Amino acid sequence: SPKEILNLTSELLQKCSSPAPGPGKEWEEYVQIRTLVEKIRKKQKGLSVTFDGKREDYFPDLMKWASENGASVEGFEMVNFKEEGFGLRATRDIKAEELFLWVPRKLLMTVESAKNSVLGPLYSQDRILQAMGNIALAFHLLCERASPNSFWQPYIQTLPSEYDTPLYFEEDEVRYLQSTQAIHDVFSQYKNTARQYAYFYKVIQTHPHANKLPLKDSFTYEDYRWAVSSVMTRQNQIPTEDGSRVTLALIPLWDMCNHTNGLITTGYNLEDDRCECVALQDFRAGEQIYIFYGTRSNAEFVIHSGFFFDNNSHDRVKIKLGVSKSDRLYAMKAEVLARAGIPTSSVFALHFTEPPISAQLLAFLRVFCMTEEELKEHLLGDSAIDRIFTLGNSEFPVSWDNEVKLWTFLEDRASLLLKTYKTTIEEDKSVLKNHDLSVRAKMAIKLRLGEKEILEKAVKSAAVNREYYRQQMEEKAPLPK
Amino acid sequence: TLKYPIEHGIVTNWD
Ligand SMILES: Nc1ncnc2c1ncn2[C@@H]1O[C@H](C[C@@H](N)CC[C@H](N)C(=O)O)[C@@H](O)[C@H]1O
Repeated sequence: SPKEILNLTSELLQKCSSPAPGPGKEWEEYVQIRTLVEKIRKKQKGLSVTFDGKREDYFPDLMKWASENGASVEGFEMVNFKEEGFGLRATRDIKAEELFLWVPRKLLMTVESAKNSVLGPLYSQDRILQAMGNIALAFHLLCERASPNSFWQPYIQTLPSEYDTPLYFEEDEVRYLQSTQAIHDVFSQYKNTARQYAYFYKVIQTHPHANKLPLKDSFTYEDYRWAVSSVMTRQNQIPTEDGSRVTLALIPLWDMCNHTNGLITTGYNLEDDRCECVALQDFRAGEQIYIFYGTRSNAEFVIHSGFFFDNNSHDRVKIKLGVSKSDRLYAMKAEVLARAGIPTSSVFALHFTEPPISAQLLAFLRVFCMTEEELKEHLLGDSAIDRIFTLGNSEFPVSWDNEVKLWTFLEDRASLLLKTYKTTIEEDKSVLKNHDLSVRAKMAIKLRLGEKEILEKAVKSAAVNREYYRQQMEEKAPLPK
Repeated sequence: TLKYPIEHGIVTNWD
């Protein structure tokens, strides 16, 4: 059996190290990788370390451990909520902006704490651990999880045992995402995780610096999937104790807060060396305490946080645009973009909340549709730099003609992107209404629905802007500034 | 504003 896992992981490492076989066969590659991972998983015994008690049986030890090290432990309790899972619930009225939660650095798991642990020797030798702090945190979790006397045991024993990241999806649940933007990141996540597991499985067996690790005796795919999912759904960027650099950290107790819409109210206090959270809003006794995770899209929430957020005012879709080398005005357009700090080709974003395009995308689209005369005015003369400075400003167009052209292009491109999906918006709503689905299936279908709804709104907003600027052109309105 | 805002589950590169 040990030699059989070596053969399967070696086969997995080679299949996952191969280049992409073209986007037309990425689903076949995904299923091929799934088959080998599931064969390895069926031959392994799941998580190497499991705890006898229930998850809530260890929360009192988390509170005692956090209290002994200076963290806030009063005013809230752990509750298993249906929608979000476990989270914090207020036991007293908490006013907005009240500093109610603080976690000193001594409780955190960091890349620095990983470097000084039993993972130290292997960390100083493996180039992937040195370059990827998130992967370093994942192995930091695993090594301490398998260490019964670890300082962070109260935190690890209260972590979830499974997640709703796409790594846990069934094949037919991912299949809903066919022909979407997000599935390619799902493909990459699965392939990367499989390649990393096979890579480190071989590294741990061949490197003498890993002999003292518990992973030397047991390191299953389930371990790695749980570790990277624990990190991607919970990790944070904090300043170093010096304050001159940034590092990645797991923040116990505080990271039990679930997400709602708002503003980030959690910051690191460098003078007291602790993470501080003020109340995002008023929380009455008996209400769940929420925080705002960040301005991430539902694609990022699903893939990296394992949930879909219905009230995501920061949702967005990607749109790749670039000046064609076949364009007669390519050189001038690329130079105007260069002077504006914009690459010639890039992946932009289309947002659901108006305005649909950012200042950087507006500036790109303006230059993309400029005439030679307009490009010259942004390249030559004492006003050229002033014209560059306003390229991202909606109130200062290059010309009414330039606006009509760019909004017509965006309307056509967004409408073309909508035609590349295998289902329509009405079909997705019918599936959600008429079929009984798992949580993970609903995440996938809502994700593909959300992509098209953002594209549909971009079509409507671009069509509206096209008519507005066409009116200014027909009425010969004076250009602003 | 917050000198060091903390983003819960900040997205990192795994490639
Ligand atoms: N608004 C939400 N709706 C659904 N699930 C959520 C929401 N906010 C957070 N979550 C879940 O909570 C995870 C993040 C955790 N750090 C928060 C505590 C987590 N609920 C736990 O039981 O440990 C995410 O991966 C989600 O599974």
